[PDB]
Amino acid sequence: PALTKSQTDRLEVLLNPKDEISLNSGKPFRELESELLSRRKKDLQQIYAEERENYLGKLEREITRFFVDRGFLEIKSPILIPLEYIERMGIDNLSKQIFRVDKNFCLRPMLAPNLANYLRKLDRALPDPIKIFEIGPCYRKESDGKEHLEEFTMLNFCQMGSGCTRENLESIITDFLNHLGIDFKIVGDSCMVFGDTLDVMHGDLELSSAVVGPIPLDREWGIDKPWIGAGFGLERLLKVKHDFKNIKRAARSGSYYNGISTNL
Amino acid sequence: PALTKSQTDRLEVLLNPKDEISLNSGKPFRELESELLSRRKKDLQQIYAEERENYLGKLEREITRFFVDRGFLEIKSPILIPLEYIERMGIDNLSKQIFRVDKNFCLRPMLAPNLANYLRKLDRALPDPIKIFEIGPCYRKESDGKEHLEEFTMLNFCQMGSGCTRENLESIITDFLNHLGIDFKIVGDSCMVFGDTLDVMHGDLELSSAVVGPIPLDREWGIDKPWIGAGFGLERLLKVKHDFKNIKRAARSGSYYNGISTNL
Ligand SMILES: Nc1ncnc2c1ncn2[C@@H]1O[C@H](COP(=O)(O)OP(=O)(O)OP(=O)(O)O)[C@@H](O)[C@H]1O
Ligand SMILES: Nc1ncnc2c1ncn2[C@@H]1O[C@H](COP(=O)(O)OP(=O)(O)OP(=O)(O)O)[C@@H](O)[C@H]1O
Ligand SMILES: Nc1ccc(COC(=O)NCCCC[C@H](N)C(=O)O)cn1
Ligand SMILES: Nc1ccc(COC(=O)NCCCC[C@H](N)C(=O)O)cn1
Ligand SMILES: [K+]
Ligand SMILES: [K+]
Ligand SMILES: [K+]
Ligand SMILES: [K+]
Ligand SMILES: [K+]
Ligand SMILES: [K+]
Ligand SMILES: [Mg+2]
Ligand SMILES: [Mg+2]
Ligand SMILES: [Mg+2]
Ligand SMILES: [Mg+2]
Ligand SMILES: [Mg+2]
Ligand SMILES: [Mg+2]
Repeated sequence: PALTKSQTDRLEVLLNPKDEISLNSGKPFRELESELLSRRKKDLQQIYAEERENYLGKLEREITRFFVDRGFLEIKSPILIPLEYIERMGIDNLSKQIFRVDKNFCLRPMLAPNLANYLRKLDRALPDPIKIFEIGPCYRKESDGKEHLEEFTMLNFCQMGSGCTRENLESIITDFLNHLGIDFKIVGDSCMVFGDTLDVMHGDLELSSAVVGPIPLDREWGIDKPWIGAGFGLERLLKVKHDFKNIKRAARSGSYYNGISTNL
Repeated sequence: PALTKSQTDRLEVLLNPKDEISLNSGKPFRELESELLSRRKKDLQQIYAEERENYLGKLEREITRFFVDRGFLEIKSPILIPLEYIERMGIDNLSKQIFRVDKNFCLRPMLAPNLANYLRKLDRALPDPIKIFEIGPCYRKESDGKEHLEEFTMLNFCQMGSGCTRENLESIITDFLNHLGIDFKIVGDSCMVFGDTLDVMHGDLELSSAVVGPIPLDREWGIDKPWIGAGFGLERLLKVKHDFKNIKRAARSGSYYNGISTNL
């Protein structure tokens, strides 16, 4: 017998990349569902008995240790930010992707504006070079795709002062992704906010956009020294590490725990 | 000479609890400001040279290790949640404290609704008892006070099944606060959502509200077993640990780093 779209969708929810199960071999839906339910219950029971850490939380902690140990200050800045930061970043009325809150606020779509404010302020107190990073939630309205979430998690690290060359930026990216065990290439791209970017690609998947300053936008943020920085999506890193078909498996969710369906 | 309100406000920004400086001793504002600026620059330089971890991030990691090691599963759930969860939690049209997003969403004011969904779903797969926790941002519109932030960080841990007694709840709270070195007492209180609470107090400062289920609200969330849980504000824990006068010192902010003014 043949499987309906609803039946295939249910089996796909329960299927994991490590499995080797053909959904349309002729085995009835009831037995495919029962087999996958048993595998997923066993997987969740093993996590509960032996590990207990959330993939997104554990990755944030691993990344934090990497950057702290390399001399970058750990930042935790507001998620709810002034709407004025949007226009000030050069997001001309992308601007359609912004989640507005009340009338003067929004959910941050990126970490860069708050990190620019920290670079400017810390430059008055700390020795050259200034090295900082932040990991946390960012928000964009997106067309539902396999690589986009509306609520995702960004890492942005950046440096201002000496050492702010393309070669040093590439070297940090290389050390970071070598630490995570992720192969990549660098390709040029461009964006409306920062201009030319160095995009870090794993196949066709964009892991990061990186920027070598100065850029004209600097003046609007009081930045007046060379700088480099890069933004990475943590859910995309997890998608690569675990071979997930859809980025939803990696997201903050009530529907998946460490890539395992919670509808069991 | 006498200090103006603006001058006193500036010195208070730069003052830290460890300092022993009288603002109205007769010393001129210029010298008090210069002394405090030097102390704060030295403090920030020491953090940058030797530690580099953000207080809120470090506390979240310490708390995460405590609960993971005691058998609780680490959850990371959505911050942007359906507005329908508000009415379903019994927040009758407090409801005025909700940050609305678009027309059907809001910023979560607490972690409990997402954790209730996880308890229900995990009970179908995991052995008794189910023990989970989450740490992350929550949002409430508040009257500007010394103990309230509009963007704050909650820990909520909870357990469902066996062991869900008042004595076990108090024992977990005691072990947790003993681990952090924070003295407390338990006092009864009540709230409109959960009914009677056990409030964990440090002096007059409410560190937590805790609940022993079942409660009538359970039916609306599909919860049908005994449960216990408690919610704690991380910024309030930091305020106690570091003797901050105002909770702003502990918050996500561009204005303070580990309680040190960034306006230097
Ligand atoms: N909606 C999203 N969901 C998940 N990750 C995202 C999303 N948007 C951006 N990212 C991640 O954040 C990084 C930096 O943000 P950036 O502004 O460069 O994204 P982007 O160029 O718009 O990405 P894309 O072209 O895939 O939409 C991206 O390289 C990606 O890893
Ligand atoms: N606006 C806020 N800013 C900082 N922490 C908060 C805030 N609201 C709640 N908390 C923290 O979260 C815990 C659990 O939330 P709960 O709903 O019990 O707060 P609450 O009873 O409204 O607190 P309060 O009476 O001080 O307003 C509180 O005990 C407190 O530690
Ligand atoms: N003027 C300044 C100065 C310094 C910074 C520090 O921030 C950075 O390192 N940016 C790096 C690119 C991240 C990609 C981004 N998420 C985007 O939407 O393309 C910001 N602005
Ligand atoms: N029906 C159910 C069942 C289980 C849970 C799990 O969540 C909890 O442990 N709550 C503990 C109290 C936290 C205080 C809260 N921030 C407030 O606003 O008073 C929730 N609901
Ligand atoms: K598979
Ligand atoms: K998606
Ligand atoms: K999400
Ligand atoms: K003082
Ligand atoms: K406040
Ligand atoms: K804040
Ligand atoms: Mg995009
Ligand atoms: Mg792109
Ligand atoms: Mg990009
Ligand atoms: Mg309150
Ligand atoms: Mg209260
Ligand atoms: Mg309370």
